[PDB]
Amino acid sequence: PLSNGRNRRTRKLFKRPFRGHGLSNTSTILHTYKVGDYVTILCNSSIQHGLPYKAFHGKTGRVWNVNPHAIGVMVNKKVNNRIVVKRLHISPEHIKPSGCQKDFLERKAAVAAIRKQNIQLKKEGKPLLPLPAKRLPKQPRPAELIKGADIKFTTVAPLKFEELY
Amino acid sequence: GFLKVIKNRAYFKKYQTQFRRRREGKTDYYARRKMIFQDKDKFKTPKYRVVVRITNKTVIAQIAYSEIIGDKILCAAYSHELPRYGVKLGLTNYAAAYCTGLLLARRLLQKLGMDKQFVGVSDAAKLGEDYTPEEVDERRPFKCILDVGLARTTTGSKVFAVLKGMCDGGVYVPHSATRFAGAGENEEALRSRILGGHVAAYMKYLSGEDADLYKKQFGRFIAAGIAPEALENIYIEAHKKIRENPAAEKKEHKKYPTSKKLTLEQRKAAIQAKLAKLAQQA
Amino acid sequence: RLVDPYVTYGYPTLETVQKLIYKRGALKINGNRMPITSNCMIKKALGDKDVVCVDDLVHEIYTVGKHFKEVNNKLAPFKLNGAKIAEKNKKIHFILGGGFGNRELLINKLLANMI
Amino acid sequence: SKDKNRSSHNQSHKAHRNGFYKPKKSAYMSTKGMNVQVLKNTKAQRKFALAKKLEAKKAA
RNA sequence: UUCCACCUGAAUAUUCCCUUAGGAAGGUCAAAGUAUUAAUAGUAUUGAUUGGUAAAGAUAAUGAUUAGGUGUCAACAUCUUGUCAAACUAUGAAUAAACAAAGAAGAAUUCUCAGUGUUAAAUACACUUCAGGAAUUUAAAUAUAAACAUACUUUGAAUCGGCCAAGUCUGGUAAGCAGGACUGGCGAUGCGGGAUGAACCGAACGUCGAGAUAAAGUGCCAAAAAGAAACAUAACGAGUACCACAAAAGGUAUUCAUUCAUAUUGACAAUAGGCACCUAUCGAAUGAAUGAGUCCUGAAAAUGGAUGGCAUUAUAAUUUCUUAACUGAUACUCGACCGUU
RNA sequence: GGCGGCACAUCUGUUACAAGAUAACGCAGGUGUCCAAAGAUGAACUCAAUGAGGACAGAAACCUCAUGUAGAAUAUAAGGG
RNA sequence: GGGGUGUCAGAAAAGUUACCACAGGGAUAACUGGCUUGUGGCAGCCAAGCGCUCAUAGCGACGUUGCUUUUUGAUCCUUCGAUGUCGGCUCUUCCUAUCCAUUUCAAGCAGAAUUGAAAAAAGGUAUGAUUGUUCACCAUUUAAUAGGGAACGUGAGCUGGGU
RNA sequence: AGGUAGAUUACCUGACGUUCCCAUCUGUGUGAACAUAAUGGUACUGAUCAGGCUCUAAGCAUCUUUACUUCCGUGUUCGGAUGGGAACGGGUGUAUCCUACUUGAUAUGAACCUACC
Repeated sequence: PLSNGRNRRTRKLFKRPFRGHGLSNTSTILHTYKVGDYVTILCNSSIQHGLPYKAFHGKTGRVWNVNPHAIGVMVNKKVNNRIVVKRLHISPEHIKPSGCQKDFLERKAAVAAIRKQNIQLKKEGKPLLPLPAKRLPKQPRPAELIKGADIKFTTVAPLKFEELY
Repeated sequence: GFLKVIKNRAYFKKYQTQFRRRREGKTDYYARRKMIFQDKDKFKTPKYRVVVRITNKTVIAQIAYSEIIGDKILCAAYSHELPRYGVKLGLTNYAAAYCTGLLLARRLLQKLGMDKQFVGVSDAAKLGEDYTPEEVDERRPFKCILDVGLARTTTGSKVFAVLKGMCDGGVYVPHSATRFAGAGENEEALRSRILGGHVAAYMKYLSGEDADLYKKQFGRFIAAGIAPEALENIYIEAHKKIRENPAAEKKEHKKYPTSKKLTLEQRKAAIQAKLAKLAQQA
Repeated sequence: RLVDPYVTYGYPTLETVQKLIYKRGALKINGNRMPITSNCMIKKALGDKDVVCVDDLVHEIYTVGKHFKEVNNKLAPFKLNGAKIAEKNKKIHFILGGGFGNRELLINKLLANMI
Repeated sequence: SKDKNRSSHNQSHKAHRNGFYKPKKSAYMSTKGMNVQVLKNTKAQRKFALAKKLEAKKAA
């Protein structure tokens, strides 16, 4: 049975990382957040003012508004049988640049590079390059040959039981 | 014996080193992040600082805005280039600091091309009174921020002579006129110190008392032929000759090796020689 | 693997694929589970997917062609008969002598008694 | 006459019958409590474009 | 608390109450009425994350604790050693949680481009239907499933005494005791099996015909089996899980295996001669320890009785097999008819 | 049931199961206050402890140097900073 | 904004009824029954010792494993539109963890008297002072005057001494 | 090569010693005035007589520490699932996921803007 305090059960959640006490980075306050970016709420206990609620720790959200000292973050919250939109204003000391779309962002660059070449080839007459192939799960491996000149054999059999004492 | 040394390996496992520059005693990170923090709704708009550092010989003044990759210097004005403007000796006074501060203000405005509409004050009669740049037509003055570093801000600290020169140079630096060489007495007390009044009165006092004391304190001043009375006018020309040409100035550098590292071959060989001799002694 | 206790699966032979489609095959047309009775009924359902005959339906399934997903989704799940599932019981893996799990190529023997 | 105090039994099953109602797209596009200057810029431009468009409609 | 058939079909969370045998908001549910619909997911994969549980550690931080060295009785240092923590922790899983995998309406590029504001001024930058406008290219960007899909709107019924299982936990000596996390069930549920049983196993039901099946069984009750090898059985011993009981310990009882010693021209027991020792006959296994199965003792309660009963005993018990053997549900397949959509 | 206690409004760690929620008259404790400074800001300094020294002075008084990651202090209970 | 409801979403509130009454309840106590067996009873394993010598004739510490429901506990599953709630008297039957008689083995068993153990539950196991007492403690007698169950056997069988 | 400002915040720390200063940095001289305190020790200001003595920076060492790599070890633990085995207690097999401590090898920084040599 717990109490209904605001920061209950934060002996390990709100503890600082091992050898990670003191001041934070400088890039934390220098990072430029823009509306539409993806951020991660990470309550920094070293800054007790404006500390977000413990339920949003680790949640990924979208920046919806930028204010002179605080960054607006919009995350999804789960309620009895529905989902509601939570709008928060969080100082940069508690948010972090999310890397959720890191894989997606490089695929857009790969396609945009190919598409930029297809406008350098069609008008000049050269055949146009195709778009990169789509991602697929690990497919069944095909048949192949294994050379018998650089191969070696090791037999496998159950091991005789040897005591550890 | 009874030692109880707190330096064991158990001490370093839990040990956490501070920031590198704070560990060096060069950067105050508690006040740095206050002077770096640009408003979030100003996306990558630079925030400018006046890094004023005074060494034992040279007064360094820079205009730097912070970035994640590092700190980028917009313009720097040292005091060792004052000999190019007539000031041969006394590069770390309340007077040379003013010239170093004024030189950066004129040098930057020239680089930005806004030196014709922002001119500040020039006459020596107005050197002692406060002046803050204002709006010209509808263009606001260039705005900076004072960075004194780890220097105590006294009532006559030289870091406010650099600030005073910049304001008279045409650059807006927010401040209050209660820490210049005045803040007491009157404007002429500040103006005279801007013109090396305290240095000029020192020799005419030191010479009155003793001669070896006067030679020890001002040895190179005597040799160079600088009379005590010429200090006041030798800085007016420096202020004059700075405003008409602050545009900086233009071989192969000479290097000196220091120790060089040791490769794993030499590192391992030395132990083998030490190990081999250990049996020769034993 | 997650649903292993409730399924048995393996790799089918071409003869197994043919008999399943010919005898127990059906299609979803207009939301109706109609059994395969003509190639015109197959041409209408899968005309745009380049499948007009039942042997084209079989070939796409066996070789896992480019349009497998669209072709496979049209086929309704075959309703098989009852057969001796296991040696011990269907409460253990086929490796232990049970009924569920991956039978590899031995699923054809079970399918033969079930089609 | 003591009773059982609380149980979560059959509560996730109840919640997934009519499942988690996601918010509509209109919920993410609200602009209440935004930046004051940003709001002023948007209103200033929307009034400029509206007046120009309504003037052309008036002429014809 | 009064007629029939058909269709859909629950609850024991959360908030408040002079509230605890009861009420209102809310959840599950039903019926009506809609929308071409930025309005699909109790799933898997790839990518970047969050956590501090299981584990692990023990002069790695906080505590607990067994000793042994070295240095200046003890002491204090320092190096080792044995064992620990729900209110200790460096490290840290498996399962999970929340994102992305192209909706100002399916992309991209080029040209042109305005209003505010940031700004030292901006041609940078911010917002403005990726302000706006015109051309060119274009349906591409993991898997799977989904149009009687998806999104709902309104009105409202009943209900918030619950109980059970567990490769789970806390209090307790323990309880068919008390209380919790996740799931599946009974309640609301019949059918085949466990003899009988609310929860166990199979599988959920319109009326039937025929067929393969499920759990599980094949000496008789009772539908259905034949063969193979073994440790059991001289005893109310063994015999269908949940399940309706048995322990520590002992045995020169029995089967198998490992290790060691003696086994030859001669090991043990026996006989005869000078209890140990040596001689001859006797001629093939002998002795010792340990482990794993089975058996016996350990094993005493009240009406007469319960592998279900009869009964079995190189089984008709037990453990494992072989044979394209068999038996069997209202579940599955095919066909016929009745109703809903 | 009574008597006892408040699990009746409430906070900390643990039970509690590495998202959220979360039981017992489960465990160890806590609240109905205190503060014109113990609020705000600026500046300077670094704490506990140990070693070596100095008259009384000793195991504990004050002074100096060195080591000193907070082992101190932060009104309070505990946990965080 | 303040004056407050501490039962803290906030009535204005002392007891006793054995003279008691009503609507209800096994949602809930007092008696049996059922799960458990801490507690009570009984039984084992080991061997530090006692037993003048001698761990095991007879006991067995420190540890440890079970059985019973004849005590008391723990729970609240059945009964609240009622299962007559202690003891005694009468009577039958059942268990053995046996008190006697019968048959046996062992002793630190010369005899006698005894002590430990096995088969065996077909037979027997008393009279009174005090107490409602179960229990207890006495005085006798006896081969012995054993321990318990049957809704804590037995109230349309009795008594009404207790409650 | 050095100095200012930094970002990563121990590959950057700590201990024992070592190498230059040619520029720069530092230590170094002084106390009249701004200003400073019990002390010109700090901070402040004025200066250049000497010095690489400490700083600072570069390197050494079977150096503690720290960061990567194999091994530990598919070991501990774990999700799913029996009419699987055991009187309990606890512990298989199957299809899966897989830490930690420890030991061994390597490294002891990389990198941005401005001025001057």
